[PDB]
Amino acid sequence: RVERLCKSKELFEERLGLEIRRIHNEQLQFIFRHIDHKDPDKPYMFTLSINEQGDYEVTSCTPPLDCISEFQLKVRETNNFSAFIANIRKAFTALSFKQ
Amino acid sequence: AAYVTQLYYKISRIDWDYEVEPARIKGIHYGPDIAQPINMDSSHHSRCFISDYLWSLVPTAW
Amino acid sequence: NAFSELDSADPRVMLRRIIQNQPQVDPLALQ
Repeated sequence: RVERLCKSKELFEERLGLEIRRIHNEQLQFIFRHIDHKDPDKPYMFTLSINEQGDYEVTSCTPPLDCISEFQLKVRETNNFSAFIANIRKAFTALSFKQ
Repeated sequence: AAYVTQLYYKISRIDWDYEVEPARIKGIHYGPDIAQPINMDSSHHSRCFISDYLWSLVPTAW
Repeated sequence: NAFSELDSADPRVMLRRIIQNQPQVDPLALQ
């Protein structure tokens, strides 16, 4: 019942390496792990709210991604939240190889 | 609890098989067109490959 | 199918369902 729900959450957390936290000021924090294969536990995170106009709004990104404002504009236009999340993860992967 | 797992479906389009040994990553990935089975042995792979592979199932086109 | 309703839901509704119904916890930091 409730056990099956907690089990489903843990399977997604572990297998996608993605945790979702409801934090202060009406925001959800998305935390990706398993990004840097040399440091699987290292998190890459952003936070999101739905703003007073009912729009997606990224309210912070740590570490920063230079494409996330472009992604915010695209998710607003397409409403494709799946692709928004997939593109942010791709962008953290890439960022992890920069320097 | 239900609302978060519902959003993980919205994001990944994956539905897990909850009646299998922990060592088996098994489920189905849904899409426009026909649904695709997943049945992997977690013991054969790193945590990061499992996550990168599962995420590669999710289309990045807007 | 069984996901019919989730497939057509607007993600903003789903995101708001989590935000309104789950209690707040600390954000994780890079630290």
